[PDB]
Amino acid sequence: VGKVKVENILIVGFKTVIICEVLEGMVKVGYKVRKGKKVAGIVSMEREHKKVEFAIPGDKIGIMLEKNIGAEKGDILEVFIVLEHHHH
Ligand code: NI
Repeated sequence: VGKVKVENILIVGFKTVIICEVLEGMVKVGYKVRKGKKVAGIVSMEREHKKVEFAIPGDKIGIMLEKNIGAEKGDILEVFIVLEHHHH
């Protein structure tokens, strides 16, 4: 299971941003992040303050979620893959 480590929570005007380090696996817009019994989807991601689609172990990213899940500095959050049946 993918994992990210929370470094900080930012409040940027109308946005709540989780700054985290990718520890394991791939992390992609559309995947879910879980803390305890709270799960939310990733709506958007930034790396180096530039909008990105996915991130890999070693990346420091900012993520915005569909809803807040109580993320705090030091939390190791699990990342759930969400299948995208595009019918290619
Ligand atoms: Ni892509």
